[PDB]
Amino acid sequence: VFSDDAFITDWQLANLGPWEKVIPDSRDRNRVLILSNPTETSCLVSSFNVSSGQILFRNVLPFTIDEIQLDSNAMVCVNSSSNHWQKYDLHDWFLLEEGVDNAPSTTILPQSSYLNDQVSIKNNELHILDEQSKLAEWKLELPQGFNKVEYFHREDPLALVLNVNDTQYMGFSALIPVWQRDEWLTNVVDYAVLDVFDSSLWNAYWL
Amino acid sequence: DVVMTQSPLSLPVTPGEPASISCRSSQTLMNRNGNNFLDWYLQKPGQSPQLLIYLGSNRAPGVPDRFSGSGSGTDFTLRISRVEPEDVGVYYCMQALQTPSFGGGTKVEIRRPSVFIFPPSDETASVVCLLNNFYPREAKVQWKVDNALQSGNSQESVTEQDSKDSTYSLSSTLTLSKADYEKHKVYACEVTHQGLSSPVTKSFNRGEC
Amino acid sequence: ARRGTIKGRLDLAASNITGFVSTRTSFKLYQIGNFSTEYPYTSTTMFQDDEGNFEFANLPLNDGVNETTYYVMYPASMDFNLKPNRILIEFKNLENGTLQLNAFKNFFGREYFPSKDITYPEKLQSMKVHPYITVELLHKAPIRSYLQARN
Amino acid sequence: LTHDGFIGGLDMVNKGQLIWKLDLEIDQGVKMFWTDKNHDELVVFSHDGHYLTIEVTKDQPIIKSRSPLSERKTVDSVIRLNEHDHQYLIKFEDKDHLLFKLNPGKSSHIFVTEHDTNGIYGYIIENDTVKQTWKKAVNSKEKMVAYSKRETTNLNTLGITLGDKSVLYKYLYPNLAAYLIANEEHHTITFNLIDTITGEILITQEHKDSPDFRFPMDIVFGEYWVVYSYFSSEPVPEQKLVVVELYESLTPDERLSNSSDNFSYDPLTGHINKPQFQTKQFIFPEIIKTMSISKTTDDITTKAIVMELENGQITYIPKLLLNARGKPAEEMAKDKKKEFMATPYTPVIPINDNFIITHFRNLLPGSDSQLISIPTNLESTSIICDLGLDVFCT
Amino acid sequence: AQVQLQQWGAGLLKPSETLSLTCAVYGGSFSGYYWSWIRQPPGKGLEWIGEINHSGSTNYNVDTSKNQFSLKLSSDTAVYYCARGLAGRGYYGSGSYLRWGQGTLVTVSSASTKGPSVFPLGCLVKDYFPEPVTVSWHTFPAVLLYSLSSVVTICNVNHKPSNTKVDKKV
Amino acid sequence: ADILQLSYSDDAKDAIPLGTFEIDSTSDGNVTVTTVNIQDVEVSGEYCLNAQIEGKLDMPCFSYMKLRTPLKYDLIVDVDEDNEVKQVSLSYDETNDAITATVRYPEAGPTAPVTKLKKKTKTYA
Ligand SMILES: *[C@@H]1O[C@H](CO)[C@@H](O)[C@H](O)[C@H]1NC(C)=O
Ligand SMILES: *[C@@H]1O[C@H](CO)[C@@H](O)[C@H](O)[C@H]1NC(C)=O
Ligand SMILES: *[C@@H]1O[C@H](CO)[C@@H](O)[C@H](O)[C@H]1NC(C)=O
Ligand SMILES: *[C@@H]1O[C@H](CO)[C@@H](O)[C@H](O)[C@H]1NC(C)=O
Ligand SMILES: *[C@@H]1O[C@H](CO)[C@@H](O)[C@H](O)[C@H]1NC(C)=O
Repeated sequence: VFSDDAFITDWQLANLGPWEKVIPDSRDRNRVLILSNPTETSCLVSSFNVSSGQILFRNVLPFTIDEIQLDSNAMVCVNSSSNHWQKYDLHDWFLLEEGVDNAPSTTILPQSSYLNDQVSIKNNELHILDEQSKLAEWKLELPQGFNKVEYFHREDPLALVLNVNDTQYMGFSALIPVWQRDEWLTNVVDYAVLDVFDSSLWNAYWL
Repeated sequence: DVVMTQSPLSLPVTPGEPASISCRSSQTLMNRNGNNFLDWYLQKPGQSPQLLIYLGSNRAPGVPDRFSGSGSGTDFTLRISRVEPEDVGVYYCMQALQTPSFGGGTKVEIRRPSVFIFPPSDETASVVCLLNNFYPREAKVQWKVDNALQSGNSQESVTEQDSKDSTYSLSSTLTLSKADYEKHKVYACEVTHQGLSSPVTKSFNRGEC
Repeated sequence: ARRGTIKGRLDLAASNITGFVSTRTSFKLYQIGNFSTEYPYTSTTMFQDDEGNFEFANLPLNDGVNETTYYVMYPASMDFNLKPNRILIEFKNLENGTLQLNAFKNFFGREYFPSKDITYPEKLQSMKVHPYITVELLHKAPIRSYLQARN
Repeated sequence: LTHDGFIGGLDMVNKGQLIWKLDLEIDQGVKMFWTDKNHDELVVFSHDGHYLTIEVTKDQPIIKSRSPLSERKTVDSVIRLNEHDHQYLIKFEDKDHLLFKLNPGKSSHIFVTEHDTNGIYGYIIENDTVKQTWKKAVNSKEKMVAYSKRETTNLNTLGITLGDKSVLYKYLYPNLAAYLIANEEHHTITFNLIDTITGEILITQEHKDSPDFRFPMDIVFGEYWVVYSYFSSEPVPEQKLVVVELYESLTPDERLSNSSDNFSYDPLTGHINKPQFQTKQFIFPEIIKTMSISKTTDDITTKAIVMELENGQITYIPKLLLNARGKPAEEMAKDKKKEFMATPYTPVIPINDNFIITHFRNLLPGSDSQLISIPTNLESTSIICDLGLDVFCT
Repeated sequence: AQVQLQQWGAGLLKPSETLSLTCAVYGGSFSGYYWSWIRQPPGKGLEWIGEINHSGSTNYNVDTSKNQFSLKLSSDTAVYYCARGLAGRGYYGSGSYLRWGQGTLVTVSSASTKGPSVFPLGCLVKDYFPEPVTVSWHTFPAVLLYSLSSVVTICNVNHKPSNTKVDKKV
Repeated sequence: ADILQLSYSDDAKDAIPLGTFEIDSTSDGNVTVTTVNIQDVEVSGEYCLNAQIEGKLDMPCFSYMKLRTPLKYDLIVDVDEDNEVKQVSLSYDETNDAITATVRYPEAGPTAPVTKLKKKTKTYA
């Protein structure tokens, strides 16, 4: 009874929240890990194919974003009150190690610095520069809104992600637009339902 | 460290015509990539500032097409193609290379007269003369009581121009002690003003209050 | 004090099932017998390798002459059907000094301990725990089959 | 209405294409209501105290009005009062109540009931003022965990009928609420069925089977029955459901009260009839995060208690399976008195993969989520949606 | 304009004590921008950079709480504004401050607060301390104690620092 | 031992006393309430009640009712396993023609059964 209308009637939308950190993946280079949706007790760690949409998996980790850092990759997460720590593999959410005494190490996730390296924006327009011999290949007109450049990969699978409006993300590749995502719907508080629907006697006999 | 100079300190311009403001810096603002790191700000009167141009040549979201910027190195220029009475307020530069300064303060003043007088309150006494909706911006307010002047305790307050008609408004207040005040019968606020022709006086006795 | 470590391994080896996601299977432990901590211990782990090893660690333990502690494991998944589906695990402090671990094979909806008046009652099947506890898929229906087939 | 200021319209068919989106500037939304029966305008309350009036059109809507409340404080919650009087009761954090009469939308006492983790309070609205009426506050070590009201339901049949054609006259009194008190220092869970106009308790029922209090607890209130869920260790360490059913009298043919001819009952005196009840408990494998009951145009089909688990999977079971007055299926045989198609007791409820909605969907629904049910025509079918981090409908 | 900043702080300070102000964000992406404080002293000027980062990288001419999204400042009379700036460079920031805060007023004076009395005529206000008083259902600059008058062309005078709520008709 | 004071209040003015009861621990594990004194006064209208046991018990408003002077109510005190007055409620019982006091215990719940380990399936099959 299900297989006819398995996916036809079900209506599921995936919301990842406003992205806080985008970490590249050492293997399968067109893949990233997104830390998003902070709160007082947990955050949402997801994996994301960057040349498409197609969220791969999501997990609600019970650590704040500032407690989640790389190794010295392996994504060490360390509580601060106690020293309960968990090392989780990238590219598969395997609990590589668990412990209570000491964390192995951490490195602070670096800031972008995408200016002075690869980007210059002057005439309401975005130019991608080589580091040296700045011939300014792959220029693109800016969108209407523009906040920042979330992610940028310069090697062969070129991918670029722009945080265009406050909650919208646009993804380009070598530049043509490839995908577009919106997380305006991250938390629904209340609802209301709107319905849509259609729209002497002898003279009656004759008509 | 870096010092920013704005050329016109006040620039009244009629609506419809182009306007321009210039900005100069001691050091160079030319980044290695080609980012300029100069911003242009507008503060409406009694408001938080707004962003107009945000990396030396770009244009911020939610801004008209009228505004534009240009320049490089040590010189920069903002230009409004068409001026409208909404575009009134203070205009500021900013440099973002090292420790921003906000050097500026240009004061576009696009103004290149109803008379009211209100009675004293129930308690001291305070008479207020209101010059409302006057364009010329230039008035002196004086008082007359039993043909005798009263200059002291003459406190004035002038509001900034409107966004639609850009006509100034002001008020003047004479406060006297009740014992001092009631000794005299007939008061009058007298105004010499540019928009009208001959100075005008509005008078009240005790009357209703 | 001393703490105990349950090892285990869901196989996923005899079958060709290798395209799984590894976030849709979660094992849980709970504590049932003679705890004194003001709250029973409770934990939730995940896989460690492609082979499917899972492991608990730093589990509390009662200490005495022969005092035992009982945990219950809830192997669960959103893709497969796992065979035992609840496992009773016993830690015993032997008087020699070594720590004795035993496993069993319960299933959902039976009491764990007998009623204290039945003489020589039916006992749960012992399960081999020396290398690791071996949770296994159902032989007949490895997949969960949410979708009823029409016609 | 999202958690930030954002209204949007989702097409319930066509896989949720976005018809229109409006961006407010409220910086948090707290509640949303239709202003009148005409279903043309919305009123939206903000966290900081503003209220907005929005005109819903076929095209992109327009925010026709924004204005502050009388008192600019942070808003905790809003209750819709009687439809025609266009009143709202606004509870500010710092626990201050404001009666609000917005616009025409272009003794007849009114009673309200508020609940906190400290207890159930109740209020009376008289002469456009609010007055505290009673209080049921918990002790220092107790903490109320679950609370539910009696949803209004269309009345189809007045009594459940037995084999040998006798009828039990199910208990139908509208002003009831149910709640759970979780007590440490005895490790007990108490169920109470309060009469909300006066404040009588009328039922207490305590469980001492080492409840956990760290795993989610919930209650739902039907037409004439209550079902609540909690975790427990003693019989087996497994999720547990408990169902109580309320009848006017347990003798097979009796209206001990509910004189229906001309009596014109007065509930505020306390003259009403009091219930009798029958209760059962069932064991469930998986931890139930939250619960709801489905709705239809006429409430004929079975109520289909619908549950959201910890995994995010959603499963419903019909109310016929959760049968009080059940027997172990040995005493159901050749028991002429029982019912038509009398279901047996069957305490252990196994999970059925056919009823698991979200067949293969992940559906991470967040920590704060709502299960809602929308009626439709074609009365066999009802729509259920899960709102939260992930929005889903079926 | 959904990502907008809300302020708390103090109105009256005597000389030589610290001034505590607190912004709070109500939008996405707390990590990716530099959040700066700016002063406007009366006297036609602005100057400050009090930059911050999500991983605390203070850059003075500014405490951080990543738990609740509220940077905090503890240091003359002025108006104080939050900000939010582009973060192109690594540890420096790049200005371009959009989404300013509503702005708080801080008066460093010796005397004490005084509530506003109302004397209708339009509506007039006698000596009150500190600034500002907001008339509601036209408003001239205050004149130095401070007195404010308002024209009718009715007088719900509100004063938060003294908590004065007065209603009057012209 | 303990004395419970019952008093209806006009919702602004003051608590007008309406009676007193005593809660004796008669058996080891069964408390009993006896009516030491009830005060007959003319009452009518919507009032909110009050309960106090001096020392450790004060309910300011346990119920709100429309009283009429031939009071015909049962004061139901509600206790727990370790005997202590937990919640007081007042109900309408038709045939009292006075106020009498009753104790109510929490009526322990179902504890539904589960499949058991059978007997001596060791040497017989
Ligand atoms: C990501 O998307 C690209 C293009 O659709 C595809 O080639 C690649 O295989 C995807 N990644 C994974 C892990 O499937
Ligand atoms: C770290 O452990 C403590 C233990 O009480 C807990 O309160 C805290 O929430 C944990 N940290 C996080 C980020 O949850
Ligand atoms: C951000 O705002 C712009 C202008 O209102 C609008 O296009 C949209 O809301 C966002 N931008 C894009 C490209 O969608
Ligand atoms: C727990 O301890 C008590 C006393 O030591 C004992 O009687 C009881 O049997 C123990 N529990 C179990 C499940 O054996
Ligand atoms: C001594 O320890 C061994 C394992 O090292 C164990 O097999 C044996 O049972 C212990 N002795 C006794 C008496 O149990």
